[PDB]
This record gives sequence, C-alpha cells and structure tokens, in this order.
Amino acid sequence: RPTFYRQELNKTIWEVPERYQNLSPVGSGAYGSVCAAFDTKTGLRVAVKKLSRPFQSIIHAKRTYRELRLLKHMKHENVIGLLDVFTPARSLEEFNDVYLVTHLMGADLNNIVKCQKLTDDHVQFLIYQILRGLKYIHSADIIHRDLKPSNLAVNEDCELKILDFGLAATRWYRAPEIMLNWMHYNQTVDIWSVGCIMAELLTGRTLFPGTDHIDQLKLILRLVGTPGAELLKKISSESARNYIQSLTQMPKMNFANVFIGANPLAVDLLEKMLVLDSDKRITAAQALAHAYFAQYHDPDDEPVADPYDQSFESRDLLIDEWKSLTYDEVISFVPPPL
Ligand SMILES: CN1CCC(c2cc(-c3ccncc3)c(-c3ccc4ccccc4c3)nn2)CC1
Ligand SMILES: Fc1ccc(-c2n[nH]cc2-c2ccncc2)cc1
Ligand SMILES: Fc1ccc(-c2n[nH]cc2-c2ccncc2)cc1
Repeated sequence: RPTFYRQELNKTIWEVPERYQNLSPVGSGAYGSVCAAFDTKTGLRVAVKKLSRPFQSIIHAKRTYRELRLLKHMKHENVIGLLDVFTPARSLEEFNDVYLVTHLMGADLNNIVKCQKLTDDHVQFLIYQILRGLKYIHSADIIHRDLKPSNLAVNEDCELKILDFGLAATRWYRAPEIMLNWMHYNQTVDIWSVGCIMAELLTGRTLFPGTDHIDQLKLILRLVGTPGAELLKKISSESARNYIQSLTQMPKMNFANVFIGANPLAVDLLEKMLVLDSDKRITAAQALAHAYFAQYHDPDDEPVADPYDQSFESRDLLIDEWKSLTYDEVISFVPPPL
C-alpha cells in the first residue's frame, strides 16, 4: 500500500497517493470532480476524477460499478482509459470513495471547433479517430449513446479520445429514432452522432440546433426527408406511425448542395451516416474503409475489443453488494505496462 496525503480543493477533500503531486482543480466534470496532477512515478500529467457520492443509493452504487467495469475493459488509443484507480480505504468497512486516473487531455472538440475553423485534412484525422475508437467500443457490444463534441478529448497533437462511453434546445447530436423514443435503437445511433459532429466541423455550424425533441425531429426530417415506405413498415408504435404519416411529406435534400464547397468524399460519407433508417446507416468498421480516410486507414491497425460481460446490468442487488463488487474491482486493478 502506498502513502496517502489529504488536502481540500474547491470545498472538496482529496486524499491521494503521494505519487500524484500538484493537484489543481480542472472542473466538476461528470458524476465527479476532476483535478490535473503530476505523476511523479512517470513524469506525466494526469487527470484524477473523484466520484461524487459513489455509494449513496442503489442507483449510484450500480452506476459506479458500471463505470469502473467499463473503464477497466477499454484499452484503445482513441478511448479514454485507466492509468490507475485507488481508494484511501484499507478495508471494505471504510470503503467510501473512488478515484480514477487517466492521461491529462488538454481540450475537447467543442473548444477547438468554436475557437478555429478546421481544414478538410484535420476533419479527416479527427473523424477517423472517432470512428476507430467507435469500432472498438461497438465490437464489445457497447453503445456510447451520448456522443457530442464535449465528450471528445483532444490534445495539441490532434490526438483524440472518446469520453463517457456506455454511461446512462435539445440534444443536437441524438439520432431521430431516439427523439421518437424507440426502445430498440442500436449502435448506429452513434454513427448518427458522428455525422452531426462531422457536419459541424466542416461548416462551423450546428447541423440540427433543435429547441426541443419535437423541433429536433422536424429539423432532421427537413434535411433527410420524411420516412419512406420501407422504413414505415418497421414502426410498430401506432401513435408514432400515425404521427409520422400525419406530417406533410418532406423530400430528401441533396447534400451536395447543402454542403456546397466541401470535399465531395466528405459529402458522400455524410450521406451514408445521416440515413434516417438506422438499418441502412454505415457502420464504424465500414466507414473506416471509406475513401475519405484513404490517407489514415490501416486495416491492420484498427483493432477490436475483447468480449465484455454486461450481465450485471440485469441484476437487482443491495447497495452493500454493489459496493463490495466495486471494491473487488479496485483491488484487482492491474496498471497497464509502462
Ligand atoms: C463538457 N464536459 C464533458 C466531459 C469532460 C470530462 C473531462 C475529463 C478529462 C479527461 C482527461 N483529461 C482532462 C479531463 C474527464 C475525466 C477525467 C479523469 C478521468 C480519469 C479516469 C477515467 C476517466 C476520466 C475522465 N471527464 N469528463 C468535462 C467537460
Ligand atoms: F415522440 C412522439 C410521440 C408522440 C407524438 C404524437 N403522436 N400524435 C401526435 C403527436 C405529437 C404532435 C406534436 N407534438 C407532440 C406530440 C409525437 C412524438
Ligand atoms: F421519423 C422517423 C425517424 C426515424 C425512424 C427510424 N430510423 N431508424 C429506426 C427508426 C424507428 C423509429 C421508431 N420505431 C421503429 C424504428 C423512424 C421514423
């Protein structure tokens, strides 16, 4: 066991191993607070997240377990990963706090797109890295479900990592089937989000800046058109099908006119991501092979993930049992090779 030390940062107590020095508050990001720090063992700048109230309710205890299980499984250059996870507790009896450690990332995609316009070459590289991480995530049967610019961490090398995967105006990046509350949406919802992000990087403008869920769907249908007969056959909900058919029909717009002046390969890919029928949307693996990424695509360096057991999601357990399971996962953590 290492030696811990205690301090207060922004009305919050931080107790960390002495290997982490020079903690500076970076902001209350996520179900937790984040501090930048200097890792004396490696010489690298790290981000340390302290979870808030991790075992206060069954909801929190399960979510804490879910996030730790998820972060421990991900080992990919374009997905946020765990350098370390620790607790100051010496036993389960006094186990009450969980701290997570990853490499410090300088900014998010929202900070970049707002502060500067991006050339087509940067768009290629950024979207390529999103899709490469997504191929990995999806191969483990994990859906992100909330991809957006602020969940994409980026540093000055333009290296990118996906944050907050698999966890839990209205969402401008959410797939339309979600706005319609379809309960059997699948991993292609993330491809829709990537299309919206890509469009924004190319134009500098939010593609679908809806004011609420109804307006969000309206804006979407204005660009991609109202559902065709093939898609209508797949809608079981009677209220939804009746609503969709009651709308005045909208034609699909030509993306080459909407994104005039963009690389026509970029436009072709957007067409393939922003398809209304989720069954016809391009997958992450397929998108990586698209000619738009010809200068980065390497089929021998686009790996998939090990199998990921999500069976715990269907279990009904006590707080103390979720806490014990989380404790087990803290103690069994093995840091990645230096
Ligand atoms: C709109 N917000 C979108 C979310 C965002 C954010 C940044 C960070 C973050 C990540 C990396 N380098 C700086 C900040 C984190 C975060 C921090 C530490 C971690 C340690 C282990 C595992 C995961 C971790 C996630 N989590 N969330 C804040 C802004
Ligand atoms: F997600 C949904 C669910 C139901 C509806 C709906 N069905 N019939 C009428 C509506 C409707 C129309 C306008 N604003 C809200 C709801 C619209 C969207
Ligand atoms: F208006 C729309 C917009 C999107 C969809 C849709 N796209 N992919 C899957 C669906 C879908 C939506 C609701 N129920 C089943 C399937 C269906 C109707």
